[PDB]
Amino acid sequence: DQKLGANVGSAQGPTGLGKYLMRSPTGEIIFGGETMRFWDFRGPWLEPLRGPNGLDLNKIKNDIQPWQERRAAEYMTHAPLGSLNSVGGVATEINSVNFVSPRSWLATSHFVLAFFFLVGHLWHAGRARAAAAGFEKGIDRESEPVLSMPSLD
Amino acid sequence: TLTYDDIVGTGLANKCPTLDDTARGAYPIDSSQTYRIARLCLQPTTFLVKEEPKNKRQEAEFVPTKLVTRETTSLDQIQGELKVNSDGSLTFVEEDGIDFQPVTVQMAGGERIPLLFTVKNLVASTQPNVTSITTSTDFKGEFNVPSYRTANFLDPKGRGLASGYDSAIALPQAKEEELARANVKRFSLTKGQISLNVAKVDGRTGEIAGTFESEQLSDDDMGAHEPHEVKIQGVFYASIEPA
Amino acid sequence: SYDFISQEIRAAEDPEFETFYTKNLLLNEGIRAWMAPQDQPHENFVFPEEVLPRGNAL
Amino acid sequence: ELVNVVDEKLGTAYGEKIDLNNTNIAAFIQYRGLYPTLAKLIVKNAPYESVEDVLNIPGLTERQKQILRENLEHFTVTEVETALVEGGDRYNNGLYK
Amino acid sequence: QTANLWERFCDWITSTENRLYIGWFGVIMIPTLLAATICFVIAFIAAPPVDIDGIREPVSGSLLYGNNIITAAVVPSSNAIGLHLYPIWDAASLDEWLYNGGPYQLIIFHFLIGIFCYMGREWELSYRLGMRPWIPVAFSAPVAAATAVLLIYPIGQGSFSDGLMLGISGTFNFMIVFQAEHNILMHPFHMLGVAGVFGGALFAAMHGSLVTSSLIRETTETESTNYGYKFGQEEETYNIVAAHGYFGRLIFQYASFNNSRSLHFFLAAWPVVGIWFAALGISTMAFNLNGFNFNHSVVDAQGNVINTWADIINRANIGIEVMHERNAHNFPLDLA
Amino acid sequence: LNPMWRQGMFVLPFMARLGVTGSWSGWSITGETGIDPGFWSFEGVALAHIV
Amino acid sequence: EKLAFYDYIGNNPAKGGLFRTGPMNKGDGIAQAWKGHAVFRNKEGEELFVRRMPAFFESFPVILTDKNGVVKADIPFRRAESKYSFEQQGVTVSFYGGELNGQTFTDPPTVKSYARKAIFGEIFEFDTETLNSDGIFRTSPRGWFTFAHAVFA
Amino acid sequence: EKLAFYDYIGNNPAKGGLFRTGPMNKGDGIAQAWKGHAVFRNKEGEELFVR
Amino acid sequence: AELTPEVLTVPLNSEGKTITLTEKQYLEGKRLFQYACASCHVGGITKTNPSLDLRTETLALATPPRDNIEGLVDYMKNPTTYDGEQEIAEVHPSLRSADIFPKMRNLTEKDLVAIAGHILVEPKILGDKWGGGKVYY
Amino acid sequence: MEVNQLGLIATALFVLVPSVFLIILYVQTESQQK
Amino acid sequence: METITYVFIFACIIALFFFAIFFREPPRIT
Amino acid sequence: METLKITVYIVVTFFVLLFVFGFLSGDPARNPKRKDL
Ligand code: CLA
Ligand code: CLA
Ligand code: CLA
Ligand code: CLA
Ligand code: HEC
Ligand SMILES: CCCCCCCCCCCCO[C@@H]1O[C@H](CO)[C@@H](O[C@H]2O[C@H](CO)[C@@H](O)[C@H](O)[C@H]2O)[C@H](O)[C@H]1O
Ligand SMILES: CCCCCCCS[C@@H]1O[C@H](CO)[C@@H](O)[C@H](O)[C@H]1O
Ligand SMILES: CCCCCCCS[C@@H]1O[C@H](CO)[C@@H](O)[C@H](O)[C@H]1O
Ligand SMILES: CCCCCCCS[C@@H]1O[C@H](CO)[C@@H](O)[C@H](O)[C@H]1O
Ligand SMILES: CCCCCCCS[C@@H]1O[C@H](CO)[C@@H](O)[C@H](O)[C@H]1O
Ligand SMILES: CCCCCCCS[C@@H]1O[C@H](CO)[C@@H](O)[C@H](O)[C@H]1O
Ligand SMILES: CCCCCCCS[C@@H]1O[C@H](CO)[C@@H](O)[C@H](O)[C@H]1O
Ligand code: OEX
Ligand SMILES: [Cl-]
Ligand SMILES: [Cl-]
Repeated sequence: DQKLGANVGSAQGPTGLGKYLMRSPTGEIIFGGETMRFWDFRGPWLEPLRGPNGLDLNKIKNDIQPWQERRAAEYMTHAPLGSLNSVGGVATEINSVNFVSPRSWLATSHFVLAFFFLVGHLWHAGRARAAAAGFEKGIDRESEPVLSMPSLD
Repeated sequence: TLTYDDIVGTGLANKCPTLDDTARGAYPIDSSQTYRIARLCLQPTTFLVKEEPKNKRQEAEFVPTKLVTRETTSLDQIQGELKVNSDGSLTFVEEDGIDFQPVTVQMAGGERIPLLFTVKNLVASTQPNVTSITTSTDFKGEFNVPSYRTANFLDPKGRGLASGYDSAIALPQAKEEELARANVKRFSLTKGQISLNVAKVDGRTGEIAGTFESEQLSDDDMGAHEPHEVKIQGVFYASIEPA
Repeated sequence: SYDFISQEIRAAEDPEFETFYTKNLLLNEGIRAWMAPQDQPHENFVFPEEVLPRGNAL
Repeated sequence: ELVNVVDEKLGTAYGEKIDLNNTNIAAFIQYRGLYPTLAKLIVKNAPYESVEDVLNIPGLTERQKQILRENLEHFTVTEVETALVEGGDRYNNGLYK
Repeated sequence: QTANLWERFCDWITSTENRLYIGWFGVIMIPTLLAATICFVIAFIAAPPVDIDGIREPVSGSLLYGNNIITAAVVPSSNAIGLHLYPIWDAASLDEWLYNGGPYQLIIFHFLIGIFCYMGREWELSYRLGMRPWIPVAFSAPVAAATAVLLIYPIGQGSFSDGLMLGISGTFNFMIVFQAEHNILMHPFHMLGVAGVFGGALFAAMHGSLVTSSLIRETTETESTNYGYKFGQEEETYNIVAAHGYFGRLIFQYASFNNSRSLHFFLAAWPVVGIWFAALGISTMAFNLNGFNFNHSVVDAQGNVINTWADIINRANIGIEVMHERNAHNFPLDLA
Repeated sequence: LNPMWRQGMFVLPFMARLGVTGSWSGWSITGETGIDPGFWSFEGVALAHIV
Repeated sequence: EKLAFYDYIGNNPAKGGLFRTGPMNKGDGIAQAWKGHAVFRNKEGEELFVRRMPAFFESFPVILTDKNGVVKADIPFRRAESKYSFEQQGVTVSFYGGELNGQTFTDPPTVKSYARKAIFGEIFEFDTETLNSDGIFRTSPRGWFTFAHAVFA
Repeated sequence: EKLAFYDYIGNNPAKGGLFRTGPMNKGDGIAQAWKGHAVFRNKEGEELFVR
Repeated sequence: AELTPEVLTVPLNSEGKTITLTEKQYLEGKRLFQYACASCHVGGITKTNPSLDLRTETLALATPPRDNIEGLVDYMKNPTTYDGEQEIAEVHPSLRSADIFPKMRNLTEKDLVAIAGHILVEPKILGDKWGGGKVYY
Repeated sequence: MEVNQLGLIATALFVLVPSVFLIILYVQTESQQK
Repeated sequence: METITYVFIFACIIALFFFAIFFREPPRIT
Repeated sequence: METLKITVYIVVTFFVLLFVFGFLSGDPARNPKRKDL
């Protein structure tokens, strides 16, 4: 849009926030739209545009190199979104692009594994306690602890 | 000099640069040379809203408000031509920059006042015979205040100006004239006024700083209700360069 | 159980009033307009691009 | 009374041709040779009192002036509408595919 | 003595005689659940509107601000906050904290700590009572599901503004947007989830009906049959051989449980595993590994797409996609 | 022209009579704005009675 | 008038709601008179027909076709690429029979208002004040009888 | 305006009814502004006073 | 419906010469288009610049004309803006910039012809769905 | 909010009538000879 | 009046919880 | 806000310390059977 002549610093979006650039809750200049949530992101293709106040409008207007445009287009079009049968893109995308990011494969697998291993911890920790105390096979009918406790009421 | 990682999350990124107490000099103006403001920064410190009383005879007052949208309020990286006029006055013609911020403040009792704090299309002029910018120099001018939402914005029932429904579709057989003000969106364009009081000048570097007061209308919700009058006070910083 | 009448009266008069109930109706309106031509082919719906309800950009 | 100014514009030449003072820049793709180079210059140098004022944009090449002349029949001008030109909307009006 | 007074405290904390067991997990559970409950109740009734999507468009969630029980919610913290922790003391004022959805973060973080400690507390009391230890393993299934929608999904998407909204209509909003953004209906872990809850309901009705069907006659025609069982009696109250004889004939003999321990393990395992998979569905769609996409999978000899029911689903998904958060997107892809 | 006694207020004057005059929301019954009542606002009094 | 009134969707029993209580008059109002038959034309004088609302739809777009079903006008949502707006197509409406017999309207907001009523079929004037009607359709005793007896059955 | 408003019988507590429920504002309305002091005169210009 | 020689006959140049693609050519073009182009041009649109699509009528109004094999092959060697004024190989994949777009490095003349033929044939099959975006899904 | 004016009485009787039925039955069970 | 109604019903439910737990019929072995 | 922050930090630290020292206080022996754990 800047190549087309837009003044991206002064462009007010539909909500009143900047369509391209806005402030984080502590004032840093950041990208606008829904990506306001991602302003903690840092990467080598973007940091040349960042100054002490956040994104530098002078550097944005004058110093974006073609390799940065290339990298941003590449990364926008390889976002880590895709289907289980490896159809790349948002869920409404049509078939064409065979893509699921390695980041998605590695994050999902290791959440699944970490979760069941927490279940295994609970299983074996509870069993080890019960076995050390001698009741992992059940309650002794002739010595049921609750029968020796005062009723709650 | 601080870097981004020195600054991030502190709130300092919403503050304009300041000048030392030693900056009480004079920036000479050469009437044959062309000038620009390379950077203008405006940092609001107080938002006041004029009360709307019932009697409409007593003078309504501007009252304090509570900012609820955090440290997102400052205007910066603003630039434009600094013209030297026939009478020796200077005129700043704003051309580009981060020259607006949506802001919501809250009145006592909870009423929220959104506004588009802005100096868009500012043209502001000094007194005549400014052979040098000094701490006695002042800028006075007017700017545009466009609609707080732009034309695509859709209300919670999906109605809008350049997009959206043109009626209250959930009330299919209601009479429409009573809903005209909510159904037919309108795009406000009003004027604001601002004064810049120069309090500090670095004659060597061309930097100035001081206080400002601006007055403008708040959000009218695309014509759904009357806007409120807002007074904004704060500090400013500007860097002047030959061009 | 499609609507709450009091919600619709308030939202129609007050374009700043929004709840999760009004947000979900906008989704429903999207479902109806975008799925009906292919889902109800006997109706021969032709909805020109310009009439389809949609938010910004998407 | 209250009127939707965008719908009103659709009843003017804005609804029939590319309005050099209001129409979003993507409309210049409709004709050969106008986008993006001339389209940028046209939006940057708006508004125009008449369509043929587009020929006076400073810095146009001779071929660009010829290209513009071939396309004046597809252009119009109406009064600037604030709702269509604020927000940077002439450069990105929130519509993609 | 310090050691005696501390041991008296430990004995009271871990006492099997407290009407409600406290325990060491309870020492964390009780203050966090109280903080979450009190904040939730106050916010549900009285909180002002919250700018969930960070676009200065506050959504009203509370009863006093125009909601009923079905539409009210505690609204997530602002998209401008993202995953930043937003405690009260980081706000300039309570007014700011409320506008930005502070209550939601306080509630969900105290709630999650509280239910994890509730789970540990189930282990703890079973240990004090001489029980076997795996009731908290069953409860880990709902805990995992709550954690998926309140914590993992917002982490994956970069914002608590996309976590489950704490209200009835807010839940439906979360579900419908989720379907457009992940095609969860076409994800096999959600399918396993559905089998878990459909099957759990089925097996509950089945087990309930079979035991009820074979209660031994112990009451007169007037009184409820429930009086035929006395709390703590040693003998079984129904004829499991009669129950098995019915069910083995209903299907076939070897399809029926005659071992009550196997039967009750199955009753535990089926819904629990199903909900584990449901929770893993949300927790892996949190990183955008989404449901099956068969959009335009069927193509004729020339190359025309022949639609399937998957394509009709896609049209509904698109309708949700283009309408949701209608003022929040400026660029053509919804990438989180 | 719209004080509490025009509005059917019954307990509000009893809080005000003994010195509770401000709301946490920033107003006071004498028409002030931006006041800080501390905990003992009208709302704090109500909360204390409920507890 | 009685025949025209049957050709109106506000009398269709599948247009109601479970908790929209009371008489049909409480929704669209107490019908007073037929306004007459609306005939829509574009600036070339071709007659256009408003696409009627099926019972399934709580809301429905405004689309006008010629006698062969070709779209000729509509009420757009997004305006920036509108081709079929009533303003671009010069849509007018003339009434035959009823209250408005012999009248022609050309003001686009007025023409569009009548087009929005035409998706419901024949157009009526209603008293919406006597019952404080809310403009939302209710079912008839045909609908309520059917519901109660299918549920009880 | 506050002094004039006290000199108005709609604020007199002996003007009510046992079953006229709610705030005073529900009767004469929510007071907005003093209309000013009415001075009546006859055609000879003598000032007259309403009983 | 069938993928006939007539469907596979597309303009070779602006002068009106045609070429009849083989079924193998078209299928190779479809595969190579997925390999090198679909990440941005899936379905005939352009994800990083939706204003410009791959519809034949759009290509016909580009400068120089891109609605024919030679025009599209030339574009894949030396892409320009829509008005032909500016060379954009630094930001658009091409043989000229195969150093920075490595998926172009091994493409032969035959490969470019196949990709071009796919782009021209696909709207003959799909009509307005090619370049249509989600409205036409 | 412009709610239905019968919603209050509907909810009140919906709660009160069956709750009272149960309270009647409970209390007269307690008072029976034990 | 509708907010009062919703909060009233909620409050009655919380009170019921209290009585159901602390004033239950005590379970008794016989 | 600063007083609230300190208060909450102390409260959180207090309950977490009770939890840690509590479970350190010979918790294996707090069971009805083998208490020589
Ligand atoms: C950390 C584990 C891990 C991860 C992240 C990956 C990731 C990947 N693999 Mg590898 N792989 C793995 C382990 C892994 N793999 C193992 C163990 C094998 C031996 C079978 C392989 C053999 C293999 C081959 C041969 C290929 C891949 C390929 C790939 C890519 C495509 C994946 C795909 O389509 O899956 C499809 C998804 C499924 C089949 C879903 C499986 C769902 C499981 C059953 C859920 C299990 C839940 C849990 C583990 C069990 C709980 C039970 C409960 C009761 C306790 C992707 C990058 C492909 C590739 O592109 O290579 C270049 C490819 O061809 N992988
Ligand atoms: C069990 C007691 C408990 C716990 C664990 C929490 C936890 C929390 N509170 Mg809550 N709170 C509590 C009781 C508790 N609260 C009570 C009784 C009140 C009324 C006074 C409150 C009032 C309150 C308010 C008003 C707020 C919080 C907030 C928070 C969050 C931030 C806290 C923080 O920054 O700590 C500071 C961090 C430290 C002090 C360091 C940790 C100290 C330990 C010793 C280090 C070990 C930690 C590490 C994870 C190891 C864990 C070991 C494990 C085995 C236990 C966190 C979820 C904030 C919030 O919800 O934000 C959204 C917030 O605004 N709390
Ligand atoms: C066959 C039964 C029946 C039917 C079909 C009708 C039909 C009609 N009535 Mg009549 N009416 C009836 C019986 C019926 N009535 C009875 C028994 C009475 C005495 C109470 C009345 C008194 C009455 C009055 C005073 C009025 C009507 C009116 C009307 C008209 C409006 C209907 C409406 O708004 O309902 C609305 C329907 C609902 C809101 C649905 C209620 C659903 C309930 C609450 C579900 C309960 C669920 C339950 C709690 C779940 C338990 C779960 C548990 C097992 C676990 C319609 C023609 C109105 C009219 O226009 O008159 C001219 C009107 O004013 N009726
Ligand atoms: C000393 C007690 C007292 C007083 C002086 C007030 C005063 C006020 N109230 Mg409050 N209120 C009270 C207690 C009180 N209230 C209680 C206990 C509640 C809970 C129910 C409320 C809840 C409440 C609400 C919700 C509202 C008020 C409002 C008001 C204002 C309007 C009052 C009105 O219209 O009354 C009308 C009084 C009557 C119609 C008289 C009733 C006489 C009874 C019915 C006679 C019964 C006779 C008996 C059956 C015969 C037995 C015979 C037998 C022995 C043989 C007024 C400032 C209103 C206001 O403006 O708020 C801002 C308002 O909305 N009050
Ligand atoms: C994103 C990273 C892209 C990839 C990969 C490919 N193309 Fe592209 N294409 C892209 C953009 C941003 C544009 C517009 C550039 C501009 O400023 O004009 C294009 C344009 C084309 C065109 C011209 C379309 C027209 O209507 O005139 C063609 C013919 C084209 N692209 C073809 C093409 C091929 C064959 C590709 C793979 C080899 C390919 N593109 C990759 C973005 C991207
Ligand atoms: C990664 C960070 C690491 C930081 C450093 C961590 C150091 C940890 C040091 C652990 C010190 C343990 O301190 C431990 O506390 C309690 C105090 O009553 C004692 O616990 C004791 O409690 C009661 C008596 O009151 C007995 O029933 C119990 O059997 C006994 O163990 C332990 O016997 C003591 O040893
Ligand atoms: C005991 C629970 C107390 C709940 C306190 C609610 C916030 S306080 C509340 O805020 C409103 C909006 O700002 C004001 O209009 C109102 O006057 C004020 O009382
Ligand atoms: C009288 C106002 C009419 C509406 C004018 C809208 C577009 S004014 C807009 O202002 C910006 C600076 O804020 C500049 O960046 C941009 O070049 C200019 O077009
Ligand atoms: C149950 C919640 C308790 C919240 C406590 C907030 C204390 S707030 C505190 O209160 C004092 C009251 O006199 C004031 O004087 C003081 O200025 C104020 O800061
Ligand atoms: C049950 C928990 C409810 C706790 C509410 C405590 C409010 S505390 C209250 O907040 C106001 C905010 O402006 C301040 O003016 C005031 O000083 C402070 O005491
Ligand atoms: C701006 C109003 C245009 C005049 C004609 C409008 C269509 S007709 C109109 O429709 C209303 C329901 O919407 C009825 O209540 C009313 O009786 C009827 O006159
Ligand atoms: C040298 C004689 C001139 C005609 C033959 C050479 C140009 S031929 C020309 O090739 C262009 C791409 O290079 C396309 O734009 C065009 O459609 C095609 O006809
Ligand atoms: O925020 Mn809630 O929702 Ca997950 O996508 Mn993106 O961000 Mn928004 O859009 Mn779609
Ligand atoms: Cl949404
Ligand atoms: Cl966006």
